Amino acid sequence: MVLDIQLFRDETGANIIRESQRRRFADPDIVDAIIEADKKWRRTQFLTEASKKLINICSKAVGAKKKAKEADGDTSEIPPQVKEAYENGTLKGEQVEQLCVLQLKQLSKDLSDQVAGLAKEAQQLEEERDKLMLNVGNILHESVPIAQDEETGNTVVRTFGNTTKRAKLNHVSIMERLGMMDTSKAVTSMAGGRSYVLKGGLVQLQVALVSYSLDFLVKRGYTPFYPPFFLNRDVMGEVAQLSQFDEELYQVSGDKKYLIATSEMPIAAYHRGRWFTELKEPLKYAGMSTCFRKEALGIFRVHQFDKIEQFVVCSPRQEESWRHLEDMITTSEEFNKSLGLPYRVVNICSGALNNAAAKKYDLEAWFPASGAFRELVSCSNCTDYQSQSVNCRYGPNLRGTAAVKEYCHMLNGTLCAITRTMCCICENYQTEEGVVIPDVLRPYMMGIEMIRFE
Amino acid sequence: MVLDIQLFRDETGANIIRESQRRRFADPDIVDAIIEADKKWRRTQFLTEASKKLINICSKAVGAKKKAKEADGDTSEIPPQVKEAYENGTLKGEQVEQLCVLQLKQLSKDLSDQVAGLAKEAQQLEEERDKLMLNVGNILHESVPIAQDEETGNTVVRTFGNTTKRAKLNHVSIMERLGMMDTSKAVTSMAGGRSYVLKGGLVQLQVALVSYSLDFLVKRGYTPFYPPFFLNRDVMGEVAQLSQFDEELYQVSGDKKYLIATSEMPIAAYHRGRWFTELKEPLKYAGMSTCFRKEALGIFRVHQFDKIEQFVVCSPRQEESWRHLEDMITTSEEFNKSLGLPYRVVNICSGALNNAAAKKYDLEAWFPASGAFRELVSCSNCTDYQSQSVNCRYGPNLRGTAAQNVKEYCHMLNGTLCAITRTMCCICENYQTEEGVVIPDVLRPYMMGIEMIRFE
Ligand SMILES: Cn1c(=O)ccn([C@@H]2O[C@H](COS(=O)(=O)NC(=O)[C@@H](N)CO)[C@@H](O)[C@H]2O)c1=O
Ligand SMILES: Cn1c(=O)ccn([C@@H]2O[C@H](COS(=O)(=O)NC(=O)[C@@H](N)CO)[C@@H](O)[C@H]2O)c1=O
Ligand code: NA
Ligand code: NA
Ligand code: NA
Ligand code: NA
Ligand code: NA
Ligand code: NA
Repeated sequence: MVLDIQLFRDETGANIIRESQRRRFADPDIVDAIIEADKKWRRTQFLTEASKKLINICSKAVGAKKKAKEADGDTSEIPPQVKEAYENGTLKGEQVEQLCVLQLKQLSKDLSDQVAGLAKEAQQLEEERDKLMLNVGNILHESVPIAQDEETGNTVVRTFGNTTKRAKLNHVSIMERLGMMDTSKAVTSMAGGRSYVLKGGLVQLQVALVSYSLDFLVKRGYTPFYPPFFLNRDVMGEVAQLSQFDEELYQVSGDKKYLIATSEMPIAAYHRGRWFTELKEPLKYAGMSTCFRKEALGIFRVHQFDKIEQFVVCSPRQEESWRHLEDMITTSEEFNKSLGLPYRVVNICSGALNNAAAKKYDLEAWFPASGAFRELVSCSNCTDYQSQSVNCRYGPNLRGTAAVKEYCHMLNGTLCAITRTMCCICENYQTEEGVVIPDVLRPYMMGIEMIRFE
Repeated sequence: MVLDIQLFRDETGANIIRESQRRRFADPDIVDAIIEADKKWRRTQFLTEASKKLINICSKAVGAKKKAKEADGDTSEIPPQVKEAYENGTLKGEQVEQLCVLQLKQLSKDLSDQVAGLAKEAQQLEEERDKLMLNVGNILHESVPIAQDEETGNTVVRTFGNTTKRAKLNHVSIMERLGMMDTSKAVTSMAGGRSYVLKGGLVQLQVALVSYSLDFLVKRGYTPFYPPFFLNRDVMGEVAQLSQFDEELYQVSGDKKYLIATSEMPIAAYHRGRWFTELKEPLKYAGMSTCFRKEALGIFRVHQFDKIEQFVVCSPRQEESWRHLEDMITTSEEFNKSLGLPYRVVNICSGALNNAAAKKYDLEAWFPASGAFRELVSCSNCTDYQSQSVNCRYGPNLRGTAAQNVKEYCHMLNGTLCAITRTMCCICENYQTEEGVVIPDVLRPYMMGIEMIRFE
C-alpha cells in the first residue's frame, strides 16, 4: 500500500490534491492518472465479486440437482450469451440455475479461470496506481512558502546567537590537528570512500553527545527506541521513496535487506498494520541508531553516522500534529541553545519539500570558520502520508463497522546528528590549544573541559 | 600473505609447528606439504632471477653490437643447448654474447616467455602454500589444556561471587515483563530472525553500559577507537577466516563490502602494512562498535549488538604479549566485579581454540535463573599470527643489519570488555526483584541516577 485511494475518489478531495500538486510545482495530472487506474481496477473487482458469487451459485445448484437425482445433462457447452454476460458482469443467478450439472461444472471452471485472469489484471493496475501515488506529494500546510528554489524560496523564521562571528580553522583542520580523526588511505583503502576512524577525545565527545541527546529527550517525555539496522525490501519500500533505493540505501545479503538511513525508517515500520482507537497522549520515541547512506570533507558528510531522532505518532484530529511539529522544532532549538551553538530555523519552500512532508523546518547551525549556515536538523510533519503507506489506522474499531478511514499522524525530527554536531562544536569552541568542551557535555565525558591539539 | 614462510624453512621451527599441530588435534603433515610447495616455489624463483639477468645480458649485447654497427645476422634460431641451459638455470653469459643480434632478440623474448610461465607456476604454488597455511594453528602456549571437547576440556582458572545463586525469572521473562524488549513478529517480520527492538529503561541501560565501559578502559590507558562498520573483501580476508564469510559475515553492496563482526577486525586491519621499530609502550585501543553476525530466546544471541573491545599491539620480544594477556583478562574480570556479576574464568582447550589464538581465556558469567555459566568475554593472545596476515612488522629490516636474520612482526591481542546485550541479560537475572531490575550502583550515574527499572 502507498496511499489510501479514498481522497482520489472524492470530487472535493481530488481537487485538494491537484491544488497541492500545483502549489508544490508538481504535476496535478498524476491525480487524474490515479483516478483512471483505480477506475480500471474497480472494474476487475466488480467482475471478480460477481463471478465469485456465481461460482457459489454453480456449487449450490449442482448440490441441489445431485440431491434431486436430476440427470447431469446433454452437454457441458456454455451458451455464448452466458459467456458474454459474465465477461460484462450482468450474468444473473436465475439464468445460471437454468443450466444442467455438466454446464454448471464447466461454468464454475470458466468463472474460476476468469477470476485468475482478473487477479493478474488487478495486480498490474495496482502496480501502475502505486507507482503514480509515489509521485503524489502530501497535502501542503497553508503556511508553506510557495517557491521552487531553496536559495531564495525558503523563509528564515528565527535566529539564535552570534551568527556573524568568524573563526580561524574549519572542522576538517581542527579534527586533523587533534590527531583524533583519520580519513587517510589507511582507512579508505579498507572501508571505501568517505569512511573514517575516530580516536580518543572525539570518540568520548561522540558518546557524550549520544547520551546527553538521549537524556535530553527522556526529560521531555520521549521513550528511547533502539531499532534493528536492517529492513526487508517490502517493509523498507513502505518507509522509503523509490529514489532512496538507488541513491541512499545499502543492500545487505545474509534474504535481501537494506541498512537504515535513519531510525525514522524502523520506527515508522514498527507501527505498520497498527490501529490506535484513541491517542489521548501521543506516542513519542527517542530513536537511537547508526545511519547508513550511500550518498550516490572530514566527517560532515559521511556514509555512517549516529543520530538521535524525535518520532511522534499522534491523533489526526483537531490539528494536534501541527502543535507537535512546533514542539519538536523548539526541542531541537533548545538542544542547540544548550550546546551554545548559533543557528537559524528555516521554513522549507513547497518545491523543495519531500513528498511525505506537509511542512518542514530545518535548523541550520552557524559554522564560523567555514563562514556558513549548515543544516544540522530537519523536522517534518508527515500528517497521515506515512501512516497510509504502513497502514497505521486511527479511531473507533468495533464489530459491525462497514466500508472515511482515519489514519494516525506521524512526525519525525532530528534531535542530534552526532558527527555534524561535533563539526559544529569544533568550529565554535576552538582555541589556540584545541577544542573547549561545551559545559553540558562535560559530565558525559569524565568532566573533560578541553581536548587538545596533538 | 597468510603466514611468513621463514619458520617452515627452519628445522627447529618446523618441528615446533608440527608439535603444536599435534597438541591442537590438527594435522602435522601440513607443515611438510608447505615445505614442499615452498621448495618448488624457490626453484621457480631461482630460474626467474637467472633468466632476468640473461634478459639484461641480451639487451646489453644487442646494444654493444648495434653501436659497433654489426650486421643483424643470418638466423634467429636458438641452439638446442642454449634452450636446455636456460630451462635448467645453467645458461652462462659468455654463451649468450656469442649469439648474433637476431638470436639475442629471439632469446630475450623466449626468456621473457619462460619468466611468464614460471610466474604462473609460482602463483599456483603460492595459492597451494597459502591454502595449507590457513590450516596451521598458532603455536600453542604451554599452559593450554590438551583436549578436543570444550564441554569437558576447558580448565576453570578462577571464580567470583555466588556462582550457585538461583533466581526466579530468566532474562527473556524479565525483559518481556519490563515491556522494554520486542522480539515478536512486529520486529522479525520487518528485520528477519533474531532481530529486536529495545525501549525505555533498557536503552538507557544499553547506553549506560557503552559509556561506563569506554571510561573503564580510558582510565586504564586505552585509546577509544570508533571504526567504519564496513571492510572491503581483500582487507576482510586478512582479518577473517574463510569459514567466517560463509557463517558469520553479511555482505554489503552500495564495491562489495562486509559488515564487521567485531571492532577487532577494523582495528587489526588499521595496522596493515605498518612497521614499528620499537613499542616501548604498547598500542592499546578501546574499540566501540555495533557488531553484525549472520550466525548461519531474547537478546542473548542476536545478529546485531554493541561491544566494547580491548585491542593491544605490542613488541614480540621477551614474551611481553603474555603479560598483556593477563592484564586484559584481569581488566574484564575487574569490570564484571564492578557490576557485581558472578562468573568463572576458563582456559580454553587446544582442540577448541581458533587458529589465530595461542591461548584464550573466556569469562563465563553465572546466570542464576537460567542456572548456567554463559560466555560474556573471550580474551586471546594472537602473538604474531594476525600480524603476519596484515603484514604488521617490528624491529630492524633484514638488509644492512648483520644481526637481523629473522623478519619480526608485532604481537596482537584482543579481548571483550563488554558485549552489551549479553551483559544486560546477566544484569537482569542477577538484579531482579518482584518490582523490576535494580540498576548496578556503578551504572546509576550513567543513566540519570535511576535505581531501578520497573515491570510494566
Ligand atoms: C553525516 N550526515 C550526512 O552525511 C547526511 C545527513 N546528516 C544529518 O542528518 C540529518 C537528518 O537527515 S534527513 O534530513 O535526511 N532527515 C531524517 O533523516 C529525518 N528522519 C529527521 O532526522 C540532516 O539534517 C543532516 O544534518 C548527517 O549528519
Ligand atoms: C549477542 N552476541 C552474539 O550473538 C555473539 C557473541 N556475543 C559476545 O561477543 C563476545 C566476543 O565475541 S567472540 O567470542 O567472537 N570474540 C571476539 O569478537 C573478540 N574480538 C573478543 O571480543 C562473546 O564472548 C559473546 O559474549 C554477543 O554478545
Ligand atoms: Na569548510
Ligand atoms: Na534534511
Ligand atoms: Na555458592
Ligand atoms: Na533460560
Ligand atoms: Na568466544
Ligand atoms: Na641481516
